[PDB]
Amino acid sequence: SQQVDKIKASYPLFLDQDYKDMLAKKRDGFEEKYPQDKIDEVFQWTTTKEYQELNFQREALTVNPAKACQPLGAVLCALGFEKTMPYVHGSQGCVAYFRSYFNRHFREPVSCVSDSMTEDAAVFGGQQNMKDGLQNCKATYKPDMIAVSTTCMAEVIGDDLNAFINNSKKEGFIPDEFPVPFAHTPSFVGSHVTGWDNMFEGIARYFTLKSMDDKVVGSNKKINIVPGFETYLGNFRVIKRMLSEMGVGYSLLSDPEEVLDTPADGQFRMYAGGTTQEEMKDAPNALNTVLLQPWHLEKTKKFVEGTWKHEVPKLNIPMGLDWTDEFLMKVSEISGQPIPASLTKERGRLVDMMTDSHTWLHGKRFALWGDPDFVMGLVKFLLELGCEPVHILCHNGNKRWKKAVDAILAASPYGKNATVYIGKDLWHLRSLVFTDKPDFMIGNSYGKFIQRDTLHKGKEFEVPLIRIGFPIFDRHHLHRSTTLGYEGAMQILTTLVNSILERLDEETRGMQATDYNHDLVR
Amino acid sequence: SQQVDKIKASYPLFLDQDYKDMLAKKRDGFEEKYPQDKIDEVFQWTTTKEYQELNFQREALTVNPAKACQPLGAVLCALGFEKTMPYVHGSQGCVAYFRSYFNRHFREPVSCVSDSMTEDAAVFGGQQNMKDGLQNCKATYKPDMIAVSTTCMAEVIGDDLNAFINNSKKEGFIPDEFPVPFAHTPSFVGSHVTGWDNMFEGIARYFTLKSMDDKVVGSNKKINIVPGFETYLGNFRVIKRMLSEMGVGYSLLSDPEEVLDTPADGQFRMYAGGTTQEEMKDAPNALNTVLLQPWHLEKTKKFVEGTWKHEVPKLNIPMGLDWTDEFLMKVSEISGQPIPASLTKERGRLVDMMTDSHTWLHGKRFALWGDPDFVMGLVKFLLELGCEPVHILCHNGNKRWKKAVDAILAASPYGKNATVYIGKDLWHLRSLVFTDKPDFMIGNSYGKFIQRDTLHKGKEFEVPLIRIGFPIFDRHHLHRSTTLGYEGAMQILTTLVNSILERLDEETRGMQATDYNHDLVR
Amino acid sequence: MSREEVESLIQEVLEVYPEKARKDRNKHLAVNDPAVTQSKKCIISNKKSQPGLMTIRGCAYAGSKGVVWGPIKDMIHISHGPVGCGQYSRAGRRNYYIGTTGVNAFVTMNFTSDFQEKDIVFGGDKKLAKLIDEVETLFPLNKGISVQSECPIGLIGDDIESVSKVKGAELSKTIVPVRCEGFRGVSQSLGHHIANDAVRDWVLGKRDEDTTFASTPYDVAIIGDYNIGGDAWSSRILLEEMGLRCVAQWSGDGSISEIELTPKVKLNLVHCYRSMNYISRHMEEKYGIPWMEYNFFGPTKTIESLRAIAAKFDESIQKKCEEVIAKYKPEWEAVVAKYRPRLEGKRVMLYIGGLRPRHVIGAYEDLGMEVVGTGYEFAHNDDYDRTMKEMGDSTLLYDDVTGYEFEEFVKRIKPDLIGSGIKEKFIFQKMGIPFREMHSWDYSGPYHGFDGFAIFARDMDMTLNNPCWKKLQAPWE
Amino acid sequence: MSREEVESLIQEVLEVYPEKARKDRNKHLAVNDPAVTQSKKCIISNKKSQPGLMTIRGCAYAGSKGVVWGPIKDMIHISHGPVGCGQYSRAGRRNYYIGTTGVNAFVTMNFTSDFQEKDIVFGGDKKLAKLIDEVETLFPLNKGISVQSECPIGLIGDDIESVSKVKGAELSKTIVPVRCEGFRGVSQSLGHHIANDAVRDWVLGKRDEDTTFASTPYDVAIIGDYNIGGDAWSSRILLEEMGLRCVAQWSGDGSISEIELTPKVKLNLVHCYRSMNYISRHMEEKYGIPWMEYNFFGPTKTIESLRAIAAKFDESIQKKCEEVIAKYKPEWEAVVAKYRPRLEGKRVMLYIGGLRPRHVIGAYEDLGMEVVGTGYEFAHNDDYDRTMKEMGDSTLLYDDVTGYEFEEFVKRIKPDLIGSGIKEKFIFQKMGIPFREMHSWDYSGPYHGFDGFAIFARDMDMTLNNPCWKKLQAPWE
Ligand code: ICS
Ligand code: CLF
Ligand code: CLF
Ligand SMILES: [Fe+3]
Ligand SMILES: [Fe+3]
Repeated sequence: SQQVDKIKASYPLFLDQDYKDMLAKKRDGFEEKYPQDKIDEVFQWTTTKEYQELNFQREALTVNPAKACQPLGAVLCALGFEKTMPYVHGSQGCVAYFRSYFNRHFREPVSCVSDSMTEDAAVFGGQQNMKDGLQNCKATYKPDMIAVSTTCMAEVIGDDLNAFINNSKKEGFIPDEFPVPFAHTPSFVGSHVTGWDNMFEGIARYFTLKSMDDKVVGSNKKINIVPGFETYLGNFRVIKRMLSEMGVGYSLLSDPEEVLDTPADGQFRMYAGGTTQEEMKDAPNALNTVLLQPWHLEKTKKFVEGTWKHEVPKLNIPMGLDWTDEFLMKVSEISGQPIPASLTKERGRLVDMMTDSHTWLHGKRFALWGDPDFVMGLVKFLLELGCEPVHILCHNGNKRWKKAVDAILAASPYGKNATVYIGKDLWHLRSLVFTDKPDFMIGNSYGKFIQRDTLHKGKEFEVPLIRIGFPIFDRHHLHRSTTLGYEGAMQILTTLVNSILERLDEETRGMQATDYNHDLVR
Repeated sequence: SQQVDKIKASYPLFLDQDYKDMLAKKRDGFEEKYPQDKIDEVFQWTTTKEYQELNFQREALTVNPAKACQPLGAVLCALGFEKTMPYVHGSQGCVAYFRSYFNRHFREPVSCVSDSMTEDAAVFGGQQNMKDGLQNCKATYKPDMIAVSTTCMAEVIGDDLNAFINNSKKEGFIPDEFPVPFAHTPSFVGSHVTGWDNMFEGIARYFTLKSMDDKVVGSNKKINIVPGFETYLGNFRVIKRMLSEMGVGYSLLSDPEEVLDTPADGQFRMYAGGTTQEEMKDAPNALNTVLLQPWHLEKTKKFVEGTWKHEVPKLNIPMGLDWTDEFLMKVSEISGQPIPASLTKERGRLVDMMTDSHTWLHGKRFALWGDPDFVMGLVKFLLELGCEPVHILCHNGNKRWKKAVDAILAASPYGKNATVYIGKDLWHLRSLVFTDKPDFMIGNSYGKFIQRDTLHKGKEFEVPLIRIGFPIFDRHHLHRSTTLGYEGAMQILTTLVNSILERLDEETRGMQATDYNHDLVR
Repeated sequence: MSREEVESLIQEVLEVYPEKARKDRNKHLAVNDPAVTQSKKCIISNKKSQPGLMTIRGCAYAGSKGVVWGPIKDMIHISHGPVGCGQYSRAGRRNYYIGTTGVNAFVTMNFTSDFQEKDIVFGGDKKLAKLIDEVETLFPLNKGISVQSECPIGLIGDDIESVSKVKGAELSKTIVPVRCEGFRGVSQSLGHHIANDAVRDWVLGKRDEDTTFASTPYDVAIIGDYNIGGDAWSSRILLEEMGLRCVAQWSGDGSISEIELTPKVKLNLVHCYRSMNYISRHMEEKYGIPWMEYNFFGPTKTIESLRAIAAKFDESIQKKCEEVIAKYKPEWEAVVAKYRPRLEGKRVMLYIGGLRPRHVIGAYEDLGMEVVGTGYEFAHNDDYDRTMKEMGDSTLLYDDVTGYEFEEFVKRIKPDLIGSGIKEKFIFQKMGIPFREMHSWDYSGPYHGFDGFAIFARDMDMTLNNPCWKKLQAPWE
Repeated sequence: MSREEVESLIQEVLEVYPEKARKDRNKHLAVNDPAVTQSKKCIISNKKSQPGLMTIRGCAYAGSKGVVWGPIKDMIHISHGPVGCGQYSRAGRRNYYIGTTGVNAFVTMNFTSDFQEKDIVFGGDKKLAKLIDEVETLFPLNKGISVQSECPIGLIGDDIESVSKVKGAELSKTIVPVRCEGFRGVSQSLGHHIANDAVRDWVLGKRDEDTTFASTPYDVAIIGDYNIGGDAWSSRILLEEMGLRCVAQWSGDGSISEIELTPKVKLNLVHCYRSMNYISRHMEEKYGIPWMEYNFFGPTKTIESLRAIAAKFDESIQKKCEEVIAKYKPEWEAVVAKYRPRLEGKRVMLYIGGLRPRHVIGAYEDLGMEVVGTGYEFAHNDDYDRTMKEMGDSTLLYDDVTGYEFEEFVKRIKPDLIGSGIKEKFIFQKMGIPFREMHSWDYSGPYHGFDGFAIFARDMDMTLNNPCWKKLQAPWE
């Protein structure tokens, strides 16, 4: 039933007595459900050290992974180029998923096509798909460039992207001059960030490999910036802002910030802004190339150094105070531009915030996850804040990265009770936050289900989630935030300290029980 | 007791069994406390309509006010001028309070002096205090200007500020040409915003009344902006940003954004930035003067119109979509500058966010309080979002303002269940949130105690607080936020929709009970 | 807008396509004539999508794992292959259930074999067996396992059928192999079929010769309701207030025991014909259980359905049918009185999957609204046969519409409201056209039944008449 | 920092002032000589603040309402006057209590008469009487009311004494008039005095004829502990573990009935001498109750205090004293072992109110730290007498320090840590000097007793050694 002036959606409708009774009858009548006491018993067991040890002996089973697949990253990279259509050669199921996954995080349109390879192409290949696909895409969506990746079907059957694209041009399906950079993006190798790197190196190749003869390092007086797989609009913005403030010439290679933030003004814009083909053609003429996320830009790095002859500086992602400082100092060195007064002041304002908030942050324990560069920056900043990054999980991390993070931990007293995990998933992490409970998790939306599980053990075991990462599906507009630079550090500090004070207010809100500490001033 | 590796502060120390038993013994042995059943009974009664009726008959008693006193506003206004020291003629207890009040909200130094009038000066007046005070202040803190207000002692005894200040100059305590603008700021009249208006008019007078003969309206090609009492740094910033983006010459009159945000770089800066004396001197040569918070700038308005001959535009505070549009269009008209593409796109991005979030915002019911202009802007934007601002409280509001707000309500179906209250306090508001329960409160930190009271009735009766206003003492760095313009609307929308979604996640986190609706995607 | 104008809209839009695509797409666009009883004579469907045109369709894995099998709550479903598919489809569909997630229910979890190169080169069957053992250890209360094949599995010649048989016998566990690889078929649709066949071959027969269940003459199964936002619960409650006993729900909030018991029922009540007609036809042929189609969208269709269903039983059921109908009358009437005036005459375009593009038309019409355009991602001609009588004359129909097509149709037709999916939503919002998600119900619902109609009405109104839509043009143009 | 250097620091800083101001401030600044036992001979105190110099001092209302009376939990305290004072002092001091706020306890609420012009012109006495009736209607469980006068009340010739007597007799209720107007005196200090006098005159005598209280040889009252962050609870627990019975706490978490029972105790234990020596002397004179000063900051002082208090009683209490001291020895020793090595040799400057500037020195020393500078806002010469022996030789002493002075002192002395109030905190943080709040305990505490030392130690460490302090200078400067 409904009262027409107070209509109930699923929650709390199904809490009405008649739905409750109905649901009880279904259970008892037809579900052959395990008794509740047995359910409680198994649940408590999954919270144990014993269960954790079995959980960590898994070899074949992954549960609640914290990574996606290559072509996802290839798509996001391609979206950052002017009037460019990402095109995934292979099966169409994939593209519906890529688009939806990004739609949900950005609450924006996400344009991407497939050439709809079916079981027939599985035995004669997808060459015809590529011919008609490229022609159809170009004519229907009028892109100035089509950036081609692959789904795992196309990888397994072995379709030769280069030859198929060359033949499409040869047989007149698209003009010879029409740019169609490509990359093989096998989902069974690495992760979404690997896809990004592969796609980016492929585009750089396409526009520079055969034209190096007339290039001269430094001749355009600019610095190239490669952002990597990046899902916060504020991160593209903060980089350009700081470089502009410095008077530094730069070229941001792969820049989706416009096409992922079009105005609702009565028209749909399929494409907006983005890196130009010219910028890619001319990138070898830069003074140098800075990688914002070096731990998933390895292929790109080899090409930039091997072919462009740039001497890519050894720089961490610019997160936190020390690493933003180093980034700016390196840019200053390369460009001959002093760090302006404005950035120096912003820096001091961040430091001021750290001094204001340090007493609530001190000693706070966190479990966290994400992509390797993001995770290491978050770890770094946490130490800068006097927090303990106790459970550090990077599903797509590697041995070399883990060593690096481990050294950053060792260099601080706050890293003493921290462990870095690679190859582990959120079901591993779930055990850790039960057996060695932190104060909070910093992670993506999948973390909410871990918070749920912890509260079921008890309120005093609940570990609240603080949403920073990708994907964030269950809050609105966090994708507008910033995690890089001083601006990003300020945003993270503010979200951390306030999540702490929120939870304290919750724990002290009980009248005549815990409200002696329900302070007006904190 | 304490375990040295896990030290407990007041919460949760005092929950230890030995403290609990001690507190029980204290209560039983010596406090002569009402039985719990009687406390529970009175509590329930305080939540009733019957109690609400008694509460609304109060004439003499005020309980938990939502305003402060004049000189507080005078101080904040003075702080907005270059190397200016706020100086409150009267008793010193007042200044300790003004300083701390702002310290806690801004987490910044707040510099202000008193001339420490005592019992003796209460019966021969504070002339000697002014002489020595002015001299001591100038010499010790080397300001370029001293801006004088009053505490209620000085007002009740009738000290004549103009005479006292003139006698101080005449007898050589400070140079004749040292600027000492003044304003009487009786605390038993209006509130803190009235203090702001008074101080501002006082300063404008000081620098212009006597040199009006050589002024020509429009000659300097700028627009003056007066911000009023403003405690979000983002609000000064966004105004300046938008006008700079429009290429509009402007003078922001009273600009504390710098001295309320100095860098922690190893030195204390007592003064920073601020509106210059030359800026105030030249102000009558502006094309016009725009009042950002007209409803507490009435006195300023008369002086600007009457003496400067500016025809102050009829503009609401630039909050929300329509009023920001209007602000921008009027500025465009006054200045000759078209609204640039940058602001148009920003406007479009706010509209996009409104479309993205409307389904969770729709019909949400709010109780809210604050200063008149801030409150009416919040009300207007809530209607634009399809929310219902059901309990609208402005302790320091007036009849004319209330009518204005009622007309705003009548112009939207979403204002149909809303009521505006003036002269009422947070104890009145507390009754309304029990008797006619909204979904959330939007208000300052005092509201936390209303959330506490509501929870005590029951979790299903809890009304969560969303912190927007002044003061905010129990969270860190929210004073950096923005509430004006498209930027401010974006922030507000984001905090509202996410507060809604946080609360839904809480209510649906119960395993097997309510978690059927604990969606990953919202 | 007339039939002349729609046929020419179609022609103009098609003018951008290259020769081959133009000729294809032309066959998948039509103007309705409710005369036509053989849709075959005016539109074609269930064909391959043209490359590069941005179809909105998914794959057979979406159809099997995301749609049919995923909702079964007390089984563990393995996304077998690389990490993508399982992660993009993790908890995106709101197939609601009651359970203790991670302990006795697993619906929102993502279990996966996370294929690496060594698995592609040497096969994943050994990994799968090991994965099964690890599942049994860490999730002891699971009541069966399904293996949902992603693209690589068949391509590389793995044999999940054999792994399932072998491990099933070793552990005395129901392990269902599903060859739902996304390269198969042309859309989600073949995934349903494949998944229906899997249920039949590996689960449905389990209690064929088992008589312990105490049956009644009033036993029914709800077939093809995935309980989106609780849709099946708000359907179930009505059937049971009518005196029926709902033995099974396929598969929203469904249990493996419910599935196994379904062959004991007296009547299969089919909501989603597209996804589960296959198994329904099977149960009729093998157990002699008849099945009928019904519709619980809006009061008109719900009332009609309760009546049709009751007629299959006896006078005591037909009597309670009228008692339920009388009970809810004032409720849905107050909903109509409140919201119809706010929606009357408004025009809607729909694009959804294989059922709702026709099935919701009645509910829109109970609020005075007009569906001036509809279409399906993956429907077959028997769906279009059912559609052309539900749609008005000279309305626009589109099969496997392209992103280009849908945008251009909307620009010309200018509907007051569009109901479609997540990949469409943000496009139309920018164009200033109110948009409701008609897969996910935009995180609202249920929409099924009398109780769902209230939410449905509230939702269409809140969005269609929202203040935000008058604000898209800056007053300085 | 030698004695000669400190003296030069003082003269140099004074160089900025006009003649009159320098002559005054020179009398309020001194270099410690712990030999000197008549503080009078080295420093002046408890005089007016010089105008315009940015004293840190509060007013008499702060001392009466904010400090002494406000904490009493089951009374309602009226800030009588304009809206400012009651609002700035609302919930700013962490005088903790147990109660149901708004029902039986009222500490963090702001009740005010919100004087308007008509009250200034015509007097507020009728408003007060009306206000009292409204209070009694809406807050029936209050057990008494205090009327805390703001600046205008006396200046306009109101008679709150008469309103209180009349209304008190009418309602049979304790109504306490307090003439604590902020123009009175020079600081918070006269506020304490006025406040003690009002307790004596209007509350403390109420049970003089009452013999129903069941007294014991071990009854004590805690006098002058306002339970900041729970300080009084973590003191109380020790006294009762020692076998004493704590009849009253003045006034943290204090009740009116406890105040009324205090004349029945055997011994008044005075922590804050400055704020409550007045009532303690009166109680000795009138009821023959002895009073003694104590100190529960840090293990050394707390052990010495327990022992001196126990010695006033019998052998059974002195035995329990030693059992308490043995119980907590390992706990505070573990705190010292962990934290002293992190803090040893560190130099602290303090500036606080009337007690803590001397009382906390022993706790700092128990962590190997050195207090190189201290001062008070509003202490009297008997406080400075107690201070000169606690402070090391050649240390700096400052009475009613000016903002300029404090800043210049710190710049030259460069302490590792500064402990002062909210108005000071953000200044010194910008200078890169670790700061701890020593009124509010920086939202932490308790600091009293053994349990308090552990928190104090944690706190001085977390702040002094925080990583943020090495990051203030950008690497390119
Ligand atoms: S199963 Fe089918 S696409 Fe019948 S694949 Fe799809 S939860 Fe749609 S129109 Mo998403 S044939 Fe169900 C459907 Fe309809 S996932 Fe849901 S909304 S009624
Ligand atoms: S059509 Fe369908 S969704 Fe596509 S793969 Fe095939 S079953 Fe799966 Fe998962 S891992 Fe990524 S998304 Fe693909 S490329 Fe390999
Ligand atoms: S020294 Fe002390 S705090 Fe000052 S007034 Fe006097 S008792 Fe009070 Fe409240 S209202 Fe405002 S702050 Fe003053 S000016 Fe009138
Ligand atoms: Fe959007
Ligand atoms: Fe600060």
